[PDB]
Amino acid sequence: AAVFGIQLVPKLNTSTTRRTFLPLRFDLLLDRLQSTNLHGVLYRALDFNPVDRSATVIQTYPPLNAWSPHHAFIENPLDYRDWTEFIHDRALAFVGVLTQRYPLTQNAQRYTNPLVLGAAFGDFLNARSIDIFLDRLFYDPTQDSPITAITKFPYQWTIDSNVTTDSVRTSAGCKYITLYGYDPSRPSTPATYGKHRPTYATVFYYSTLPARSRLLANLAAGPTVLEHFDSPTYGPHLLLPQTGDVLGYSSSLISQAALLMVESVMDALRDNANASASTAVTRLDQSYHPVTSFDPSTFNTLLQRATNLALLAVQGVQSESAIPAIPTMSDVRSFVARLMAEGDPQQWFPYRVDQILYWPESPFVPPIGPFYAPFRPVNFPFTTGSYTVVPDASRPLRLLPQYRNATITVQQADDAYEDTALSPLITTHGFCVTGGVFTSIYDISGDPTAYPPAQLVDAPNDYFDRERMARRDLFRRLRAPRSAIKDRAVFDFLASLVNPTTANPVLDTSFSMAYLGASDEPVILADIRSGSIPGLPIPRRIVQFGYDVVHGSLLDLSRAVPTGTFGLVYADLDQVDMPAANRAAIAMLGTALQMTTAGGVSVLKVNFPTRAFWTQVFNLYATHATTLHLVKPTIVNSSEVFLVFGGRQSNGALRSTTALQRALLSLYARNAAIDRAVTHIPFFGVPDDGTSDLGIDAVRLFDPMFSDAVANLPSNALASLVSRVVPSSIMFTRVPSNGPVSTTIYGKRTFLSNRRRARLRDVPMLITTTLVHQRRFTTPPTFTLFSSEAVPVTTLVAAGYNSFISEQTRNPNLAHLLDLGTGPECRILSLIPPTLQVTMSDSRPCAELMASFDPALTAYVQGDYSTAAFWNGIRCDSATAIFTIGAAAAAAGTDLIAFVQQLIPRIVAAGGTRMWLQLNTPLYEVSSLPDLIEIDLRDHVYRFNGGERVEPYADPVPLQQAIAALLPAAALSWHTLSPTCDWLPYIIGVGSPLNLSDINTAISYSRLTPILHIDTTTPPLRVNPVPTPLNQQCAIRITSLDPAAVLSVQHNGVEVIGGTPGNVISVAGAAALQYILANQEFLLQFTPTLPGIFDVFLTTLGQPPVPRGSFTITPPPTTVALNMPPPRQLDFTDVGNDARITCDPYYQLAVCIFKDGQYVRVNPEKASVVTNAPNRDLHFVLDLADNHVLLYLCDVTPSGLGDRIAFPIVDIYRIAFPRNTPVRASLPYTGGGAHLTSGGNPFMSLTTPPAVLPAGVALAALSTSVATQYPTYTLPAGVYEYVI
Amino acid sequence: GNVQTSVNTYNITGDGNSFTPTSDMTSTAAPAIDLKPGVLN
Ligand SMILES: *C(=O)CCCCCCCCCCCCC
Repeated sequence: AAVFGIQLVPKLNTSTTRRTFLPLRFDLLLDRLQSTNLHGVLYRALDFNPVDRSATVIQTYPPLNAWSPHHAFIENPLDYRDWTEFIHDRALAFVGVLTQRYPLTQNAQRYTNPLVLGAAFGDFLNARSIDIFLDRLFYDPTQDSPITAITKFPYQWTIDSNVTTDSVRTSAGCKYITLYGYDPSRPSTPATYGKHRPTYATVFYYSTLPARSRLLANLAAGPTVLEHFDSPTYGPHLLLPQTGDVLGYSSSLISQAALLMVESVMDALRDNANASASTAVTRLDQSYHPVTSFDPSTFNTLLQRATNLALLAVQGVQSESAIPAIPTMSDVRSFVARLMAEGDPQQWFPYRVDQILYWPESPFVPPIGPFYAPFRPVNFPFTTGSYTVVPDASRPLRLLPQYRNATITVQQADDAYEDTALSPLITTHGFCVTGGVFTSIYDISGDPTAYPPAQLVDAPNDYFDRERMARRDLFRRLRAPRSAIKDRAVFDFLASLVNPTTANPVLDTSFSMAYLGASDEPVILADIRSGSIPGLPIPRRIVQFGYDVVHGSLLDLSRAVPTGTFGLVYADLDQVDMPAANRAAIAMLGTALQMTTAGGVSVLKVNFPTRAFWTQVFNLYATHATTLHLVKPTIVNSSEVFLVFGGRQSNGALRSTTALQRALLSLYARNAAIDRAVTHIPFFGVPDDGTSDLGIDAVRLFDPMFSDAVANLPSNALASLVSRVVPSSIMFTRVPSNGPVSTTIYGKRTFLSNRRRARLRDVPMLITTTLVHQRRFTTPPTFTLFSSEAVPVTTLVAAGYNSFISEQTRNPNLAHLLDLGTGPECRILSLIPPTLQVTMSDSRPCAELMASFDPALTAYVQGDYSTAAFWNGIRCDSATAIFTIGAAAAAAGTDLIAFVQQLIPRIVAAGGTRMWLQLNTPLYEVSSLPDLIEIDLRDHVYRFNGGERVEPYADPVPLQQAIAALLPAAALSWHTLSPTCDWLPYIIGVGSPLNLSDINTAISYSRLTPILHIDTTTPPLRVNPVPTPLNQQCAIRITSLDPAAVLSVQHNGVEVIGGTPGNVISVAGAAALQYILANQEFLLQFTPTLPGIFDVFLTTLGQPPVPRGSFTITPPPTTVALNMPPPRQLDFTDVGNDARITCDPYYQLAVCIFKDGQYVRVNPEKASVVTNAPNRDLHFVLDLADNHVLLYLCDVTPSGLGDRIAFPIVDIYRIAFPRNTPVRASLPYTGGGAHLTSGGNPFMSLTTPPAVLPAGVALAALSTSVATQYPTYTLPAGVYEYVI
Repeated sequence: GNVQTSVNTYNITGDGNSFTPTSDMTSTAAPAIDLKPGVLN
């Protein structure tokens, strides 16, 4: 429950016993006073500053707390320096006065009288004669402590200790004295409570109860009279606060009378907080109590409100907000603020003037006398128990949402949100992309097919537009920062076009390089000269150019240049309003392809490869160079591609090939994907509205009373909010203002929630227990569209199906769909049109209150589908087993093929037309991922994260025929995460970072686990080769009754073959399509040049395109044979012997060594893949280092090289070095040292150059060393022993 | 039958409870609530 602004945790907890009041003996009082250091023993600096012996306030204990200074001490306060000195003096000098009147030795075993001792000591400090107090400085425990003060003498004159027959009127102590330099201004200084003052109270001690009536009666005019009912300190006192009110705690001056209440009530609360059973406290409660001039009815004055809350604080109730051990003004004020805030004055325990009603069923055990009545309210909501304190959360903690039973009505659960939501919420964007590049090479000179340069995919219209550009730009900045990547990317590739041989060198060691464009000098320059980029030799000299070179002359590549040629003329200038821009580019390339040495390598960078420029380029420079590859390094969303020219020889023939059409086409196909994706993101610096798709919407509540079983606003707003952001995050925080305690509860409202929330018919409640439990302050909210780290390669794949199932389920005729093994909480409800009737099922119970969704539209079945029983009475025309099918085979400990062998037939019986199952079979390759998936071959099984989970798999072919035998008439097809990254509005759409380099990983993780899409509703394909080999003509036959259809097979999310029988444009190879009337099926005579998964599409003139199955041209047989040369005819001389390597032309091989986890391209002079049109050869130069370090021919792809084929050359690794010939001793690698030892004798050292080389040793002509940045000494003849 | 305490005004294992049918009060609730068209309105 909650009393006014304060919230009280359910559990009641109070100390269960009271320590018998013990009066200090006379000796102990003598030691306490005469101790080395009084600090701690008598007084205690509340906030003593380490740096300097300074203390703003000092809270004091017993023989000192009684004392109340005279005016001269208040005005001109002392510093913590002379203060310790003042007391360390007076405390001692006082012991004298008192001990000389009572020799300790004889009377130490006599209890001093708490009261008199106080006044007797306080009066001593003020320097008042202390004669009278001594007379009775002791008293026998039997006679009351306050009675001895009266019995000994009824002396009604000594100021500050008027003893009458029944009462002793003395000025309250000063539990706080303030040393000069104190100010209630700072929020940090400890809450003094006005007691730093001398006369803020007037403790009236009384002898008997009738003695007390006579007191109250007489002081009934005074503002109010607080009195401690629970075991008063030295005997029943009767505190009377002076009329004045303290400054600081509330903007509205709080009366000294009411402040004392807060300060105490704030104890009974903080004390209940940690009071335990095992401990025995003085008082079962510390709360004060008003006995006079107090208005019992109203609840305005801070006092009335506080009082009202103390009658409750005596039950053991504890404040949810932890009350500090040493209340500080900032804190006290944050409590006195919470108290003032409009609320409901607790009503369980009515107020009395002489009795505190305490719950019988409560921890609190009444003292004795007549002050505690065991009143029992009709229905107290609190039960007992305590709470262990938990430290403040360092960051906003996310809260999984678990639902309750009652659900709010959309209408009410809306404004509820809109009454406390942070609408125009300012939010940071952060960075959505942080990864490297997603480079993609394309050989234009490679493809042997001519493709009319007039009809390429010309720049898409929309491209240049306020809306599109705005986004293309926005995405750009949303990338945590670029040439360092791009530039390096192009060189990672350029390193493959390097030919070391004399026959026809290309980028041969020490080649000169021209460079245009710099900001200081390009960061890549340092690396080229360092030979840092593996595979590429160190150029002799680099000549910079451009518009801001700062190290070379400034040239304008548009017009002519006055410089000489270069082996490599890497051009990176920008083109930017389209025709003259084309001229700009066509011109630039013209001069860049001019500055290159004859037989060089020009590397221009076009900004808009328009089919307008692709005619001018293939026309003007149709000769200039030999080869040509497009190297689009996608760092951000732009269409600027890089073109590299082979041999800058005058009589070349760079014809536009189908490669270009495909390359160019893939590029755009992705900008539509990347753009459509970015649409879901708000423009920087714009206040958050409801418009933005990815907008972060929160709900800040103030001291919200989340209650179970009640639709109170605070708990009502919680509903909507979580409903508006389910699949997301939902992070709740609690920052403590010196006023109330705000608690925002944001979440990244995406389009994945709008889809889900729409399907909701009602907004369910959330078990507020977890929230009610917190009670600790976390850090302030953040509101940031994106998280900070790039999602796991696994998610890039998962969010690759949530886009796929989304597009499949979006189909109308689909009707009723079920999900075999949806998550514990239906995650598929977001990926389905709010109208389709789906029925998710899972062994575990559904996480979302299935009741809130319309029964007709959403159904939920428990138990597994692996068991035959479950399938009774569940009929859906389409099933989807994504993310489960793999776990079921493992759970049911069964074979993968055998499993689906029993599931598919059940879906057929279940009445299913369509099927989608995230099966995990290696259709592309049996190759695995190092950290993501291990493919144990002894037993068909996977190891996602090697161990984390193990699930059996099937093979592309066996599983393919097994399912075709199950559903013979059904058409099968494999959909897999397409390189176009069109699924993006699911990663960048939900607000998650990523690595443009991982897209490659996931498109490779998607290949390890495709989604076999079956369709009983159509005839399946017919591939004549079956395990279709790349580069072989195959027969494919789509059986469609109407010849008037358009065949359009598309692979990778890009169409490649389209056209009615007569004409068929094919970029995948020679495709001759012709509808045969007889069989009524278009027989496609197709021969592919690219392996993959082609999804055949046969679309009728009218109506949407319809899929008719999917065949898969499998990559060629990866293997490597080398015509290794014989020991003789093979030399260790400079001219490197070369064994012709036999490998499919398809795979590009590159020599390298396996250093660490990756492959590092060996330097071209040591080894290389010199390729003649007739054959690819392995050129190598024998070095003594060859026996220790071995080389590997590796599959060079845009990805890390050498994954498909990484075979190690074990021959060049064993070639035994003779005694009759010179041999080259190089260095093993960039980080390794060596030394030669002929015949077991330290002959020489490669690591350290011998000041003077040994007889017959010199540097080689080349730098054959694998590292390319090391010398390579040639020895005479002998028996050297390389020792790395 | 473990003690509860306040959730509900009566403990089951509470002090002096008493099962004891009386032909007089046939236990219960409300099953025959009328809702038919004409009768509900
Ligand atoms: C504790 O739960 C021990 C079991 C005693 C009661 C369990 C239920 C059987 C008696 C029913 C009492 C309420 C109405 C039948």
